[PDB]
Amino acid sequence: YNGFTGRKITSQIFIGPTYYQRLKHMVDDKIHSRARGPIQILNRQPMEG
Amino acid sequence: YARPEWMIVTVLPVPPLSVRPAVVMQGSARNQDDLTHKLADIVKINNQ
RNA sequence: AAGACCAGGCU
Repeated sequence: YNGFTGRKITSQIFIGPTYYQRLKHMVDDKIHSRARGPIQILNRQPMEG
Repeated sequence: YARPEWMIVTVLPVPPLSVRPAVVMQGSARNQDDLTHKLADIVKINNQ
């Protein structure tokens, strides 16, 4: 049944329990932004990493 | 612009400190760049 | 500080 309106769904959906894994990769460890931060010593260019 | 005898090294240029910056380490010592060490060897052997 | 090696991810 549709969660929003309560109407039945015309197609019949395949459902069941399946074993799922959470992986090490998370967005909080990958999100990054830069604006006039640290400057490399030799090239006077933005840092790496 | 280019004369053949200028292709033989008589005067060796020394790059500024910007080209071969010293490595700051905790304020206790500087480590020196490969260019600086090679220039040190060259100066030692030239003096000898 | 910087250099090196290694491991993993997205095509």
